[PDB]
Amino acid sequence: LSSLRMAAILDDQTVCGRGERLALALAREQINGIIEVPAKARVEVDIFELQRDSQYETTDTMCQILPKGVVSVLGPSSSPASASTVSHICGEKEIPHIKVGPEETPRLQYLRFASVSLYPSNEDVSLAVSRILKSFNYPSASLICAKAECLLRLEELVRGFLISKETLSVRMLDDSRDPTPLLKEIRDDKVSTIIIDANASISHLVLRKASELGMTSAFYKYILTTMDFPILHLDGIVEDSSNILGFSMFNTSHPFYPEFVRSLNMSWRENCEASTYPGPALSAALMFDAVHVVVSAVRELNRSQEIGVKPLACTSANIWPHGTSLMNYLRMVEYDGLTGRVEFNSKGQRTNYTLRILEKSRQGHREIGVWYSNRTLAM
Amino acid sequence: THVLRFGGIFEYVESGPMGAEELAFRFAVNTINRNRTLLPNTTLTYDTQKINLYDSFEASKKACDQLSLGVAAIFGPSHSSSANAVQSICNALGVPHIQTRWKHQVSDNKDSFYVSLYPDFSSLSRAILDLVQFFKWKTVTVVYDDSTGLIRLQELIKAPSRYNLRLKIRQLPADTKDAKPLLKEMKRGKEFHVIFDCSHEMAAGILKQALAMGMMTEYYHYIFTTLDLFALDVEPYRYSGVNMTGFRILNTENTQVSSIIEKWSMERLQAPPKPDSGLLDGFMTTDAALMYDAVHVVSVAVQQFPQMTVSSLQCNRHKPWRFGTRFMSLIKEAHWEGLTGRITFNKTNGLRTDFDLDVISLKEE
Amino acid sequence: KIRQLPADTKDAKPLLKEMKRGKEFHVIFDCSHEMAAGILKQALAMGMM
Repeated sequence: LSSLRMAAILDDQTVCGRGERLALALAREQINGIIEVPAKARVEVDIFELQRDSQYETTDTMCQILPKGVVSVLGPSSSPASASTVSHICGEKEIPHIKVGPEETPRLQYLRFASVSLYPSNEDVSLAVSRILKSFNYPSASLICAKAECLLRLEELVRGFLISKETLSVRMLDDSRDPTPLLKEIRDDKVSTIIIDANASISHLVLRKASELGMTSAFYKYILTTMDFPILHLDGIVEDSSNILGFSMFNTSHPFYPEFVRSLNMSWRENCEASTYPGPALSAALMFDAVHVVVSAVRELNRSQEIGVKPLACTSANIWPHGTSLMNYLRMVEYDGLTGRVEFNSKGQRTNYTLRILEKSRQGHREIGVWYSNRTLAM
Repeated sequence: THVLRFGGIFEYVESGPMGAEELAFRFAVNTINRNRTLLPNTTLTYDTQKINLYDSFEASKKACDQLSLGVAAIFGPSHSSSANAVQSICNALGVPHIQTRWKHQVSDNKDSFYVSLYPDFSSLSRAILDLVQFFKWKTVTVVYDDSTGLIRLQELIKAPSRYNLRLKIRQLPADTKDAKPLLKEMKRGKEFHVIFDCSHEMAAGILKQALAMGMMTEYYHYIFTTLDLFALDVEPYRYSGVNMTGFRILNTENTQVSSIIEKWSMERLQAPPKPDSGLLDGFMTTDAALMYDAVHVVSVAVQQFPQMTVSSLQCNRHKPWRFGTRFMSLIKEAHWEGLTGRITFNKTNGLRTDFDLDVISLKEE
Repeated sequence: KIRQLPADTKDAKPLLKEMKRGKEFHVIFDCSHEMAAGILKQALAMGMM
């Protein structure tokens, strides 16, 4: 109507976090700052901090959000439990949920689908690990899953291999969180490539313990999948012999990436400089990029139609009237931004996306090339 | 004198007016009331709603409605997303949730006021591991329905790293019951031993397709995790010599078991499956059986606990239930020798991983 | 090797069981085609097909 107001949901903290509050705000500042003619509908981003990853709390938040009459519900960033409840509520209400984290639910396709996921799909990363391993001539790998939800995230990778000691075997972290017996088995069976998968911190723990068990040398290739890989900084774990490789989607060349990383650099020390700031973690960008996604599609629909927001109550089944239309317009939107190209397939996932690989060096990154979404691995 | 009510949140079934699980719940409360040994001074009332399938917002609305009416437990549902939604409502509101089918548990999810009753697929898959070694299989192929993740087979996937097993995982076509390209790949690969992991309604179809594709010979040995294997009909293939070997939890040896099974079947409560599918009649499937046990294990804990009554509980404006910790502990410490063997719970996570299985196999009879 | 069909019935299950036990794999069946259909159903459910 007169303000395309949308609703954040940030599972992240406000102190020493991925800074998503700041990034969503920066994007808002950048858009309502870029003055165009005629003077348009503003963009306001309403922000809702969520405490736990409990579906019950989320239902409370979404019932606190639907009255605000919001075009979409960004996030929740890293709460894969809460994601299915938001997606379920908004697929009930016909209001798009622009997911920014992965989905570790099974995600039945027959489920009510009106969700666009700016985050690389789990099949798509699985194919990237498959095709990096096809570049390394299929060594007898061994996958180190953090939780068991690794296996649902890297599902197609697993199926496409004769699971044994000789092609690919799965080990998982125990409840002790001490990977040293696992690396001792891996070193036992002469296992050349290790495919570590976790959040970024358990990634550091497997690598530091590995660096001490003397398993970071010239022979070992570690295809880390934790797609937060730009913020991992390793000291005493990275040698020029060492061959750790992650993926990262940031299009650093986009003009805003330097300035945004400066803004997220400023509001890191002020909350706390207790550790040095390891760089912009991915969810800041996906949120910054997604606010551009939803503003662009809503702006197009605001042209060919006129969209009214209605005080929607989770009690009454009143449905946003234009929702499936906005859905259609969202699935064709394209924005080239900090997260790279943002184009969506019919299934509501992301395609034509560039995961720029990194092989780490003694200080940082060496772009050893790109795994494209379609033309797979032109590295 | 005492009234005490349970809630149920069951699925919409096109099989008829009452689903198998729902029929069992309705049949269970009545059977547990008409027994005089158990809940003597009290009685049960049961508020059973239905939902559509995959409807987590409606399921959470239902659970808010029932808990606003005043319940002491919320049984069902079955599908994983609706299951998890009700779990979280209940965990904050303090009222014990007693699922029945295996849901996928999120490993973060710190919630404790839930108890499951399906024998948990970690330990069940560990049983399948002990079976693969007994037959000295070296090569096995696991075929899983996509709806269930490979997570319930996580011990089978960790298993090749600790023995010599050349696993290979293939996916049943989920959109179809017709898995012939898969089966032809399985045969050209000479994948003789297969661990099917699918609901038995899929398993009847897969076995039937197999006979047509001539994979039902005395070579193949098909292990099935589906705990309804005995309720599958095997007379089309009994003489073939295919060595199917599955698990079975129902205590059909015991006479109280076999008469309760008889009552449930000869009361026409179930809906007759047609002979096209190759499935059978008159069987209480495992799903329903666990439910008959579930009403009891909760009602045993009720009978042990005299002074709790229900109370009306609004969602998001009311405290944890004032009796939730007490009632939940008693549900977790109940040893009840039900239809599906003993029922007792691994007290860490409220799951169930102690249970006495019967391996069944296909002899020529 | 010549084996007689059961003239008592169509339930050729014993005969088919000997045929399989003896590793006989090539069979020239001479029977009217109603009996051919019967023997083929009982060959399928005998895992000889």
